[PDB]
Amino acid sequence: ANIDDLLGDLGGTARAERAKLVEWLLEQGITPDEIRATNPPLLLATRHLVGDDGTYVSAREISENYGVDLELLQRVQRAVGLARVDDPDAVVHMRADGEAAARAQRFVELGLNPDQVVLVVRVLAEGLSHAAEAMRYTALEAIMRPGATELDIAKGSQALVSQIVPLLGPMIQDMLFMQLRHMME
Amino acid sequence: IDDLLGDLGGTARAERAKLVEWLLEQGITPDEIRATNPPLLLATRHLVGDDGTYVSAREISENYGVDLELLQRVQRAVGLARVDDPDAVVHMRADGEAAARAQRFVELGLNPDQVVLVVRVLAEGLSHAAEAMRYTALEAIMRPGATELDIAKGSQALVSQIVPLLGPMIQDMLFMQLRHM
Ligand SMILES: CCCCCCCC/C=C/CCCCCCCC(=O)O
Ligand SMILES: CCCCCCCC/C=C\CCCCCCCC(=O)O
Repeated sequence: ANIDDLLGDLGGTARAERAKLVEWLLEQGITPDEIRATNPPLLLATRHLVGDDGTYVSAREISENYGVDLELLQRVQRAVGLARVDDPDAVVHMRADGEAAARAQRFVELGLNPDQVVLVVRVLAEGLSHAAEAMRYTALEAIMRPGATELDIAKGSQALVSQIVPLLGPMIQDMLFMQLRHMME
Repeated sequence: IDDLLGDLGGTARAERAKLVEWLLEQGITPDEIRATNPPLLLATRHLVGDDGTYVSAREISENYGVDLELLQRVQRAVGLARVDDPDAVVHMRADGEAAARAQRFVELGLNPDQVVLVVRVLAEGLSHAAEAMRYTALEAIMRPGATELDIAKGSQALVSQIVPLLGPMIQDMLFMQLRHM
């Protein structure tokens, strides 16, 4: 009788399909608060495969956890452009997003200009946002079968994306270094 | 090393002589120095995976057991070699290994047309990022009155310290975008 709050006003076949999906999501460790916050909730367990762990942090918490400067960390979060509360105490950043932003500081410690490092973050994130869009369409084309229910799609994504994830990191690293070789050549 | 100094005179010749001397003792060959103009970044290129080895697409396909036709589609999408001959030895070795990664995504059921388009868009975005990175690195390395040798040594030192950070950073940035797509 809990899932009723999570089904809201849905009626008919849509309601029954959502109920099956929600049951499965809760089984994958997805929380009711996550489900309520994501419309539609179909791919939430797939979002966990790419580093969402259901936990959120503030910029201050990130700065104290990794021992990095709060003001530089906030410049980097702005350049990425995915967060939208700039309060250093707002608990709004996915944990893994904070860890990524915390990597900028070491580049500055090694003597790179912070203004230039922040511009590089902006440019990298803009390029990758376009690549991730194309990846989305590519993944959905494989997963979205004719007549598939919401639960069908969620389970199909779980199986396929789990196999893709270990290939992605090494691939993008290799693609970066290919570019670095050719700007030197 | 006169053959390696060519037409240079004056201060330019003097600076180049010092650079060539340092390069030769880092293990760079006269052949390689001769082939690269300016030779300033020869002792930094290995740090990003350019060891001077080249391969053909047919060789990559045989050595990694991947489809030659798909591999060439991927090489076109990255668009870095003036080449379309499967037997031309014109691909940097590491670039060929990178292109061989596409096969598994297709084996998993992703549409090869879409996989090729993803490669095209990723390479385009990374080419811009790589330009920005070049500028950032040069700002750090170039001092006033810096000689060729000073720049080569400063580049080697800084690139050696930065390369270990780059891979993990770019992987993290990709997954950050995937979480929000
Ligand atoms: C040679 C380069 C090959 C490029 C490979 C193309 C990548 C294929 C697409 C990757 C799918 C990853 C999608 C992750 C889905 C996340 C959805 C979510 O956050 O809920
Ligand atoms: C997202 C966190 C911010 C990190 C930004 C990374 C900045 C890296 C910039 C410099 C490293 C590039 C290494 C190769 C540069 C070429 C060296 C040369 O000029 O010969």
